[PDB]
Amino acid sequence: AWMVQRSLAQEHGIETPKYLADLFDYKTKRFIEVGITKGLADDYFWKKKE
Amino acid sequence: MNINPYFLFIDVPIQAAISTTFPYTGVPPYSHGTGTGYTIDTVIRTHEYSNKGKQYISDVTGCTMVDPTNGPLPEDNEPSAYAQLDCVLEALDRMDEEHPGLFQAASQNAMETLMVTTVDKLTQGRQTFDWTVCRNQPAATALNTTITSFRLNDLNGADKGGLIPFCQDIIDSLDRPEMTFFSVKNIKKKLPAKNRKGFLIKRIPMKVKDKITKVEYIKRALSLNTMTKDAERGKLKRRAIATAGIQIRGFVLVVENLAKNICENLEQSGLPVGGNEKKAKLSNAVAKMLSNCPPGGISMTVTGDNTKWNECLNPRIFLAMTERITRDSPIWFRDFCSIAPVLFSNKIARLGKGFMITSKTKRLKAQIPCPDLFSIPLERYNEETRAKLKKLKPFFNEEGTASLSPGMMMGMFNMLSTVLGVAALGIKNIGNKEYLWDGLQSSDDFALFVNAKDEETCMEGINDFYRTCKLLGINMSKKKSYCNETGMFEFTSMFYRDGFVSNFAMELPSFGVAGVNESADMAIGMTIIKNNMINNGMGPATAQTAIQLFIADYRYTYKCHRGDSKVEGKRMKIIKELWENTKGRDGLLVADGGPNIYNLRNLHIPEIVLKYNLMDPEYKGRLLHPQNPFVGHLSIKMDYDAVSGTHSWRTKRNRSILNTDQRNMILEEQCYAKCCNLFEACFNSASYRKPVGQHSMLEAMAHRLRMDARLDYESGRMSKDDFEKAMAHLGEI
Amino acid sequence: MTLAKIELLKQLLRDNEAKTVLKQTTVDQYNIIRKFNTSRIEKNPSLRMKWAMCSNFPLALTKGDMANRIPLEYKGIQLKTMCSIAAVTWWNTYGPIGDTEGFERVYESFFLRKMRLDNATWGRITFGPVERVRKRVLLNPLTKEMPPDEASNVIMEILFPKEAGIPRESTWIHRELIKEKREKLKGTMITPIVLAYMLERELVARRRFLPVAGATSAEFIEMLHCLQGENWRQIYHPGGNKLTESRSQSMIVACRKIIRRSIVASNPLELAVEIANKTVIDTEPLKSCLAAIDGGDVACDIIRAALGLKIRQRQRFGRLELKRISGRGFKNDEEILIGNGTIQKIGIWDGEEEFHVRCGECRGILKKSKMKLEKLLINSAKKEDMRDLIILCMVFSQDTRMFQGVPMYQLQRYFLNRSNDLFDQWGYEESPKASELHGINESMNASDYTLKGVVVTRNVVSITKNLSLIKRTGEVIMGANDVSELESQAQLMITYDTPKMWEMGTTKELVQNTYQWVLKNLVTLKAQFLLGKEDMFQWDAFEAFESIIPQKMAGQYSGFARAVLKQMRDQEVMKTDQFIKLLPFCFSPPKLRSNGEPYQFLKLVLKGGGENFIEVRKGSPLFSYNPQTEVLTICGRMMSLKGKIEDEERRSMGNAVLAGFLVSGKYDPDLGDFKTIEELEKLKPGEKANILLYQGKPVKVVK
Amino acid sequence: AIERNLARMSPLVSVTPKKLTWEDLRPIGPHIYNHELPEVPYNAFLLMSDELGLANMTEGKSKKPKTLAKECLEKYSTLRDQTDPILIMKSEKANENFLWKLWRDCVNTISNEEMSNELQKTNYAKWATGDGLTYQKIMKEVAIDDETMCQEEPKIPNKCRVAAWVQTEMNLLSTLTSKRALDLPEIGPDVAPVEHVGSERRKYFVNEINYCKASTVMMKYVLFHTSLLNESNASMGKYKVIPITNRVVNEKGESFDMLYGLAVKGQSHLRGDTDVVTVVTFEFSSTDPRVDSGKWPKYTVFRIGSLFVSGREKSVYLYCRVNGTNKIQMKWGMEARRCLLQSMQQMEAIVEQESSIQGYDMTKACFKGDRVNSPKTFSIGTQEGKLVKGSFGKALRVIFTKCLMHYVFGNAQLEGFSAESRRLLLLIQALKDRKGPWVFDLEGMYSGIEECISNNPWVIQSAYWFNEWLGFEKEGSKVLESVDE
RNA sequence: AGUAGUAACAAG
Repeated sequence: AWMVQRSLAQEHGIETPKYLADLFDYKTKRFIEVGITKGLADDYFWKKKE
Repeated sequence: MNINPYFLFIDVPIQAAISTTFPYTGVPPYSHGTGTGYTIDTVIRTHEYSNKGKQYISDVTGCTMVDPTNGPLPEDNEPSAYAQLDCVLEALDRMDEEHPGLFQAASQNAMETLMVTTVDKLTQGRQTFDWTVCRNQPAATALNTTITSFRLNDLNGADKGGLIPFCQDIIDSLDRPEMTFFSVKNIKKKLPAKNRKGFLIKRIPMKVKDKITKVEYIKRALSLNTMTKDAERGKLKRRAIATAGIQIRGFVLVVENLAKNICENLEQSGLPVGGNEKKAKLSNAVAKMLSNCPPGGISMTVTGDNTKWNECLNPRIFLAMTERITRDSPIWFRDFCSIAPVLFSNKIARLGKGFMITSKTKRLKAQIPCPDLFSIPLERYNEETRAKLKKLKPFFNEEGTASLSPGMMMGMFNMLSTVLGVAALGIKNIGNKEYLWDGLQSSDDFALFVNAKDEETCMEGINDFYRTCKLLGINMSKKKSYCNETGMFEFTSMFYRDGFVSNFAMELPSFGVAGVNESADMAIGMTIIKNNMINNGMGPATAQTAIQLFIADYRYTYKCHRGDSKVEGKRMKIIKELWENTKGRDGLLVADGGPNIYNLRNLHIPEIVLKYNLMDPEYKGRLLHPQNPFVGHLSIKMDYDAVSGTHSWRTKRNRSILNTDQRNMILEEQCYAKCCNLFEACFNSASYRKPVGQHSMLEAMAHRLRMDARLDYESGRMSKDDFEKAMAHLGEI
Repeated sequence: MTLAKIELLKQLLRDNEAKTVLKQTTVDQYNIIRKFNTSRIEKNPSLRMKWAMCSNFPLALTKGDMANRIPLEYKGIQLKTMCSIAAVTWWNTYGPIGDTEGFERVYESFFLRKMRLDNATWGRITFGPVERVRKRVLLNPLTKEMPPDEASNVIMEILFPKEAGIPRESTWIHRELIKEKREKLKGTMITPIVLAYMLERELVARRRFLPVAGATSAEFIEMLHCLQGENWRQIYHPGGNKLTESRSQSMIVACRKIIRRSIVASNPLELAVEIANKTVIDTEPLKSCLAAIDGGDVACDIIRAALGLKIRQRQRFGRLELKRISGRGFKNDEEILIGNGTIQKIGIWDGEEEFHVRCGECRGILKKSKMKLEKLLINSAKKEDMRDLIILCMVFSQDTRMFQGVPMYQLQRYFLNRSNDLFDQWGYEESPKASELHGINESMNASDYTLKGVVVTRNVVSITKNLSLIKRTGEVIMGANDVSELESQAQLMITYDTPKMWEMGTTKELVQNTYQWVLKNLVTLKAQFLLGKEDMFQWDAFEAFESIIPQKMAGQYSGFARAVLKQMRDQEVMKTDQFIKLLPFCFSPPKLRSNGEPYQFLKLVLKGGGENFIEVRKGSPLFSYNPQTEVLTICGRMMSLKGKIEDEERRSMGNAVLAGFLVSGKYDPDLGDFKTIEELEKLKPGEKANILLYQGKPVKVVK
Repeated sequence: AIERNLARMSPLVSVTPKKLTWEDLRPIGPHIYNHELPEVPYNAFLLMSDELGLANMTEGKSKKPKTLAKECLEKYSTLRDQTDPILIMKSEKANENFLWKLWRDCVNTISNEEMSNELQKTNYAKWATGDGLTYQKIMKEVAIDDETMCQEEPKIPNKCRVAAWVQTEMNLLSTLTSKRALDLPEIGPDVAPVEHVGSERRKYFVNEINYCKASTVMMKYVLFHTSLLNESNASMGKYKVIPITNRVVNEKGESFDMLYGLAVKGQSHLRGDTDVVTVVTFEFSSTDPRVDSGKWPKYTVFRIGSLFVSGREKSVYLYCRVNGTNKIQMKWGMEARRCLLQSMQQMEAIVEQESSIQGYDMTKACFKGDRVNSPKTFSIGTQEGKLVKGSFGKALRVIFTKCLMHYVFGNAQLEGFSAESRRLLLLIQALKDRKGPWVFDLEGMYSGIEECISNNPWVIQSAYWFNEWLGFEKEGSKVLESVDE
């Protein structure tokens, strides 16, 4: 998973994320992080932003 | 006028001229034939020292077990194995009192190391008794056969990565009713020969399969393969040494790592310190005892030596040592450290090849194996061997092995035994008498300092030390040990005389050609000369002569004499052409018949780097061709600095044995070689760094090569076809 | 390449044996199966090499494109079949001329060894004693030192950036070094595994114990074999640049070693100037080092003042660097219980002191007393600089809160990593409510509950004859006895451009050289002793010997030695071996008892360790005599006294042991035990006593 | 628990300390003086002091060994073409005709125009090689049923007495000659002053050893074992002749090529390290074996002619012997050059310590002497029961010879002797230094030493010399006991 | 025979 993350980031010409990413769109050239909360979405949203 | 070499000692003292008394230029004594006579001596003598204690038949293995621990005290100066538990524990309590957090801190360091330690850590212990094939193999080879064998009986602890689940499977494999495993078997194929009988047994080996019952497997796991020690220095008669299996190795590492952490902190320890750091530590330890000595009293040093070290020391005492040491640690780690002593306590000793019988009248010989050892009248064996086989009877097993509960044969517990030796040194006084002993310990060899008001009390202090050591299972050799006033002594072959004097003859065998290769041995040869100038007291004249004598031995070995010289040979015929072709002759290496530019100042610089500016451009290009076929598969005991040129080559594997065609052996070796090379092609860091992953080795490569294909297509390396062919090949896998 | 790997992977997987390996074997187990060798470990490689060279085809060739360039034979010489040793020589003579570009950048570390030797200038050789102290040292100089764990991650980022894994903080820290070596190591065609080795040898430190004498630095340790033996010295000046920190240590060691000599002689300031003028730290003089470097210690300021330069009142505590505003401190060896539960001898600093502080970027002012942080005014900066500044000042202050919450450099290294133990045990208080002043919490952020005695603000001599620096007011700031007595090893070479360089030497060097000077001039010294009364005792050579002896016992030994020698002078009982042994102790001004008699002694102790002492009655490690062969043993070295011993000296030793004592007869059991020093001193004149010279030779002696 | 156990343990368990004295140090190895035992025979691989090199003149550049041996024998044709010899001495189990037939086979095979040095596998060669003398490997089932087969009682080394020749070997090998044998290669140029001092020291140290007899003998072993190891691998099945060759240079610099004799290599399928290849050594010598008959029971000596040395014909004999060696002994022969380093380091250490005393390089002062200092003298040996002094250079040659004898007579007996006797040596040093040494079981030390004294000439002669040296120290000890008291 | 020395090799 780290080999995939580094190989993508190195090829496209971007900085590698510090955490382990969950997805990556090829057209956007942007890593994606998925989260499945129970209660409010915005509460879990801004916790990940920190 | 008759010359006398000993008369040198009139003018010069003996420690100053100690190098002369070490005949290391001579040939060391090699063992001939079988080692069964030497092994049986050790088995008899081990039981000889413990026979007064408890005897009982083991219900697990079905073997005669002797137990001298908490046995009757000795009433003579013979070697006693009769150690007393309470006396051992008091010496350890004394150590724990003087060294407070050390017992539990060493346990946690060993414990936390154990948790991080992987299974591949085992593959660096030289020879190991491979229980599958029942002969000694390398640590990596013996481990890999055990991992594959364990998978056949549903034991995939090795797959998890850590050393703990592998060691969990070892103790659980003892409970298994049957043990299926991969083994090797011969193929006795007949051929015509021109030698007496007129035939030839061409043995071909191959990977087969076997099954062993619960009890018979337990014996193999507890077994120690024995053999005679070749090239042993400073001794008349030869002796046997054992080599244990892969099972016990994991547990011994932890017990030794525990005792290592204790030893480092102990002020009177010889191990694990070595070289200059030892010489630093010991000279400090001596300096204290000289200035500790009272005014008018006497400090006396005993040049120590213990007899029958491994044979008297019992595993049951080493079990008690681990139980005391790991007090505050959890129950799982207490149980882990306890396993290694338990296996040694119930061990079995293999007895080598056997004995040869011959008829001089007929001129015929025959090896009798250990299973068929008593299948013959004992009168037909010789007078000395007859007495050994009679004493072996009670401990002898049906499958041609010997039970051996006491002793260690060749005990791996050096560190833990050094702690037990220091434990005796830690008492210092008994009965509040007018003396104070201390010393130095390095497994078997020791050195005891004894401060007191008069020398009559010093000897009584030495007598009290002698007697205290008997209670721990340590027997001081009255024959080999001796004593004198402090100022000079000997310890681990290092001779002291108001300071440690140099001994050049100890390192003299290292000065020759090492046996790796031309490029490496040159770098080694100069480094050995360079180190001995610093440490062993080699002067500049002798250092420069050692340079000269190395190049001579280097040239005669590798057959690479000076190009200008008229020495004929297979290599030399081409060297003479190269000497003519090359302009910058100083640029040529000694391996290509060039001149030796090395001197005292430039021993530390590699030859290729030294001569770089004097080389020709065509010569250096060929010498440093990046993809040359001589430089094989490299991967990052001493180390050296050398440039990887064409002279960095590899020797052939030793396969040509007594008409033994080993095609199938090498097929398995190539099968792993092919898989590992392709993994290194995919993952380039695998040569440098240790790869990690419990997942499949194919899965790592498959997912890697998919991303290689995708990024090559989008960036524009591969065409539209090559990507679709590449993606197709992965779809199958 | 990707297509070639996949095609080989497929064709490998077709084989059922290889398929069973790749599926079952884990990525952990790759390490095990790489080292799978079926044959045997070679127990005699030197033999088997010499054996293999005699046979035809010992070597092995790697199967490839270039391997087929070598023919099956060449001029009746069978090259390959595996191959012979002639195949290797054929390649270098008539092989493919490959690409060797970037070879100097890959093997950059090794070329730096060459230019250090090539550009070096070799000084004098001098034969004489050398005290080699076995200390831990760096074998080779590095590009940038790291641990093995951290270094491997930097090497990984350079060579194999796709296979690095989790990006560590070290990637961000050592980013300029990665970028540099990335650009250098690129065009080369040499294998990655070879590059990784060369990066490791210039990053991972090789530190080993070696016998050192006056040269600890790596550029010296790589030449250590040529620099010095047990019985000779070689002056060497390695080429290239040198670190300022490496000059700073040897500058401190230089000034300390000058002071220890000059204290003894009359007018210390005169010698201090005389020697410090002609000292050379490798190549530069001591003057230039003291002028250029803005650091040093107590000793450097004294020499700076002696030579006549500004005195940088500065103290470096590892990463912290202080400058003195006001106050003086004095050291006290006290035993403090550390919070973990251990007894440790640590030198506490007494009195109130005030320092101008600076730690990297961040700056501030310090105020402390005996074991307390009274105040700590600091400025705003980066988080790592402010955190280190507060921690290093707390450790430097030697507060009880620091100790009760777990020798000074060991506490530094502990609290640099594990700071959470300190900040909790320290405590907190209310912040200052001024306009410019502010407070901060544990995480280096602006807070109301600040640390106890920590404030963050927005705003930013003549020398005596006896070596003590006095202000114009009269108060003194440095002192002769205010220097450390730790005689550590110098990082760089220290040459004293003087005829008397030995005088700044080690204990055993001075002990050996002094007795050698006595033996050479034993004809004139022994002759003048029956003429000149107190003319010989005060000789130039014996000043250097007194600097070895501790100041407290120096006078007592002179009173003792002179009286023992005066027995041999006045009365007819002269010993030559004893005359040689005691004469160097007589230079110091003598210090007798209240009675008028001198202090009696068994052994005369010298500086540095328990080895260094002279025995008055017995022999010792430094000094002993053998009357059988007339061989005087000094520090291991043996000199002869033949031709310079009297015919009536055949004479008991007890006559020249104790001052005011002589041998009447021999051991008399009726008197009883052997009388100790205190018992012997307190006897009446004209009273008998039993004495043991050396275990075996008892004597009856009378006062 | 310790103190309770020690109190209740038997007092019989004790260290038994006894303070050592000179009277307690009894002469080691009493049996070596008993004339009822046979005197230790010569058992080295080649001859040493008794050697004779048929010196042929050359350009001073390397040639083939067969061509060299051919040209050496050509120049001394009377000895080459001898077919009617005189048998002077015979070994017990030797054969006169087979050894002589084999000697002629060597001389004729080497003299011929062909390239091959292979000897024909004759009845005389097969005996001296030991053809078919091994026992046949039968199955275990057959051997168990056979009642005649038994485990052999192992041979134990003989108990021999002091032979006078070992003293003579030590004397003659230590003596100087006009012949340099060493093949020391070049080194780099001297830049540093240390390298200038070292290279200046080598002129004194190396020439002292190089000109001596022991060094010429050392280089004979080295070059023979090198070529013998090569033939052993390269010609396993073939019986081959190998010449005992050595190159030599004199004081003026003209090169002589020495032929000490010829030697027959046997069949050498050497798999194991300890596996043996028989080597039959035919060597020239001026020594008459009848003068000291007890030296030569292993050898079969033929009188083959004479050569005019001085003003009269000296008899040239041919010492024939069946000998043997193994892969290890051959390898340690090739690394016999290190005998220089062991002796040269030991004596340079004294020069360095002496340089520390006087402040300058005391190399010349030790060897020759100078303005200030006398020459370094050592107690070299005895003469009619009194000490004799020798120069610095002699002591170096003595110690160099000592290190060569460690190789020539290197085995388990020398290892155990030198190791166990070293304990006793250090105790003598303590008595010399007046440290008052103690011992726990002195007969235990002697047991370990004296079991190793058997049939090794160097171990026996060392035991003789140890006891002689011990006597002279005991005489000097009477001075120290009368000091102070 | 011989090497060698507590048991082997002297081809398998």
